[PDB]
Amino acid sequence: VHLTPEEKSAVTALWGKVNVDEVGGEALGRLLVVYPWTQRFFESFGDLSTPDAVMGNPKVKAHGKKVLGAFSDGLAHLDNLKGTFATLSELHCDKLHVDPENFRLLGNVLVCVLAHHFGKEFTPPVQAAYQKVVAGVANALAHKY
Amino acid sequence: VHLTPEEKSAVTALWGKVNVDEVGGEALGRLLVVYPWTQRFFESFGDLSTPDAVMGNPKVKAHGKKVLGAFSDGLAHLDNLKGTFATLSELHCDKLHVDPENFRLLGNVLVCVLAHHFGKEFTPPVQAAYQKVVAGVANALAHKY
Amino acid sequence: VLSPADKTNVKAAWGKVGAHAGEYGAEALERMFLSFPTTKTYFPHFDLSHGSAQVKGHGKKVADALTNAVAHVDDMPNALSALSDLHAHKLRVDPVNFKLLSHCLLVTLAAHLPAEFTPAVHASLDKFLASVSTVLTSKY
Amino acid sequence: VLSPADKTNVKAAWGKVGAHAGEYGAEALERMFLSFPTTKTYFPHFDLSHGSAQVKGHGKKVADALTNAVAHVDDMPNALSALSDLHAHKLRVDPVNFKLLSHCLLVTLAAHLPAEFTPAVHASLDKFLASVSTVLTSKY
Ligand code: HEM
Ligand code: HEM
Ligand code: HEM
Ligand code: HEM
Ligand SMILES: [Fe+3]
Ligand SMILES: [Fe+3]
Repeated sequence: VHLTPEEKSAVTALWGKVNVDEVGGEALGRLLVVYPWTQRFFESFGDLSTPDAVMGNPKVKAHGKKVLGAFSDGLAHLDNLKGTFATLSELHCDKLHVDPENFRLLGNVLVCVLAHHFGKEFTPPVQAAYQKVVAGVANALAHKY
Repeated sequence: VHLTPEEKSAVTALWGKVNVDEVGGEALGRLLVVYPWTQRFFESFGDLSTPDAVMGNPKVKAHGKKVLGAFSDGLAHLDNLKGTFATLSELHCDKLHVDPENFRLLGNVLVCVLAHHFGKEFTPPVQAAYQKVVAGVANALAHKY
Repeated sequence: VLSPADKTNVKAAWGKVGAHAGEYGAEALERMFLSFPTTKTYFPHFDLSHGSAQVKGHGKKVADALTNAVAHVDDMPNALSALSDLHAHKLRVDPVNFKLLSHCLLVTLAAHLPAEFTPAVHASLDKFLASVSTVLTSKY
Repeated sequence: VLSPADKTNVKAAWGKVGAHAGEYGAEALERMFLSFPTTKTYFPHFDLSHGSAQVKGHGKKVADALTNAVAHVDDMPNALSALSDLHAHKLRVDPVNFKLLSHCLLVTLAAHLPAEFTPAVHASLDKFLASVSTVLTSKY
C-alpha cells in the first residue's frame, strides 16, 4: 500500500493513543457478535455464547492484542506486507485460509471500534487512511504462502 | 499465482481450443445481462438495451477479444501478474478502478461460458485450475498502479 | 423479487435436470470442493473423493431442496425454514460459501444443458440461487 | 428477518440521531467518498468538498429515507419501492456500494453515539442496513 505522508501521519498519530490491551479484543469480539459464523474459526477459544461472554473471553482479548500487533507490523512495512506476514500465516497451518472477506470484515469492525473510542478525532480523512491499511493487511493475510 | 503442472496443463490444453473471436464477447455480454450495473462501466459502447442487443454489440464483441487477450497474458506470466497488467490498467486512466468484485464476476462468467462451450470436457479439476487464474487476473487488474 | 419470467425460466431449466437432479447436485458440490477448498472444512467427516457415495447422497439432498424451493417459489422463507435454521444457526456456514456453491450450480447447468442456458435463463437462475442463498443465510 | 429486539435496538439508536439526522447522513456520505473513491463517480456532478451544501442536502434525504424504513420496518419493500426502482433500475448502482455506505453509516453512529453503540446494537444496526440494502438492490 502506498500511503501519502498526510495519510501516514493521520494513521500514526491516532495509533499511538490506542489502548493496546483492549481495542484489539473489542474488535475481535464485535466480529464474533456481528458476524457469528466467525466463531467457528475460533472453536478452540471456548465460551463464545452471548455478546457479554464473547466480549469477556480471555483468549478473545489475547488474540486481540495480536490483531493490533499485526496491524502495527503492517504499518511499519507497508511496501512489503507479504514479506511482513508470510511467517504469521505460515505458523497457523490452515487457520488463516478463510475467505479474504472475513479479514475485510475484521478490518471494518476495527474501524468501527476506533470510531467508537476516538469519536470526532476519527475524522473522515483519518478513517480513509485507515481503510487503505486495513485493506492492505486483509489482502496480505488472505494470500496463502 | 502458483499453478501445478497438472493445473497448467488443464488450463492450457482447453485454452488452445477456444474460439478467440466469440468466447470473450459471450462472457462480457452475459456480465452485462446477468449483472446489469456493469453496463454503466461501458457507457461508451452504445446499445446495451436487451439480452440480444448486448450479445450483438460490436464493441462488446471487440472488447471480448481483449478480455481473452488479457487472460492469455496472465497465463503466460503467472508469477508476475502485476508486471503483466500495469500498462493495461494505466492506459485506461480510471476505467479499471471499479470494485475488485466486478473483475471476480467477469472471471466467473468466463467460467460459465467455458463450461457452456466445452460441456463435459470442462471437468471439475479443469474448472478448479481456471478459478485459480481468474482469481489472480481479477486481483491484478483491480490493483491500481 | 423474482419476476414471472424468472419463475418460468427457472422451472423450465430446472425441469431438464430431470432424473439427473441428484448427479448434478453432486457434481456442483465436487466443483465447489476442488475450486474453493475452504469449503471442505464444513465436511471434514465426508469422504470427498470423486465418486463418493456420500457426496452423491448429499448432492441429491441439495438438489431436492432446490426443487422444493422452485415448487414453492412464492413462499421460500416458509418452505426453507428448517434449512435456514440449520445452515445459519446450527452449522454457522459463512455466507460467502453460498455464492460459491451457486456459481458451481450454474457451471454444472451450463455444462449439461447448453441449449437451455441462454443469457436470459442464466440471469434468471442466478437470481433464483441468490434468493435461495438469502433465505438460507437469514437466521444467524 | 429482523427480530423484535433488532427493531427496538434500531428505533432506540436511530432515535438519538435526533435532529442531527441530516448532519450524520452527510458525514457518512463524506466518509464514503473519501474512503471509497469509486463511489464519487455516481456523483460527478455534485460538489463533494467538505461543507458542501449539496452533500448536506443529500445527506438529509438519505437519513430521511432511513427513518422512513425504521418507521415501516415490517413493510420495507413497499415503503422503499420508489427508491429501489431509482437505484437499481434507473441509476444502476453497483450493489457493492451499499455495503460501503452502510459501513460508513455505522462508523458515523459509533463516532457520535458511543453510549448507544454497544455490540448488540451494532449487530442490530448492521442487520437493519443490510435489510435496507437488499430492498434497494432488488429491482435490477
Ligand atoms: C482464526 C483463528 C485463529 C486461531 C485459532 C489462532 C491460534 C493461534 C495459536 C494457537 C497460536 C500459537 C501461540 C499461542 O498459543 O498463543 C497463534 C499465534 C499467533 N497468532 Fe493466531 N490464531 C488465529 C488468528 C489470528 C489472527 C486473525 C491474527 C492476526 C491478524 C493472529 C495473530 C497471531 C500471532 C501474531 C501469533 C504469534 C504468537 C504471538 O505473538 O502471540 N492470529 N495463533
Ligand atoms: C471497463 C470499461 C472499459 C472501457 C470503457 C475500455 C475502453 C478502452 C479504450 C477506449 C481503449 C483504447 C483502444 C480502442 O479504442 O480500441 C482500450 C484499450 C484496451 N482495453 Fe479496454 N476498456 C475497458 C475495459 C477493459 C477490460 C476489462 C479489459 C481486459 C480485461 C480491456 C482490455 C483492453 C486492451 C488490451 C486494450 C489495448 C488496445 C487493444 O489491445 O485493443 N479493457 N480500452
Ligand atoms: C444452494 C445452497 C444449499 C442448499 C439447498 C443446501 C441444502 C442442504 C440440505 C438439504 C441439507 C440437509 C441434508 C440432510 O438432511 O442430510 C444440508 C446440510 C448441510 N449443508 Fe447445505 N445447502 C446449501 C448450501 C451449503 C453450503 C454453501 C455449505 C457449506 C459450504 C453447506 C454445508 C452443509 C453441511 C455441512 C450440511 C450438514 C452435512 C452433513 O453433515 O450431513 N450447505 N444442506
Ligand atoms: C442506505 C443506502 C441509501 C439510501 C437510503 C439512499 C437514499 C437515496 C435517496 C432518498 C435519494 C433521493 C434523493 C432525492 O430525491 O433528491 C437517493 C438518490 C441517489 N442515490 Fe442513494 N441511497 C442509498 C445508497 C446509495 C449508494 C450506495 C449510492 C452510490 C454509491 C447512491 C447513489 C445515489 C445517487 C447517484 C442518487 C441521485 C443523486 C442526485 O443526482 O441527486 N445511493 N438516494
Ligand atoms: Fe485469526
Ligand atoms: Fe474493462
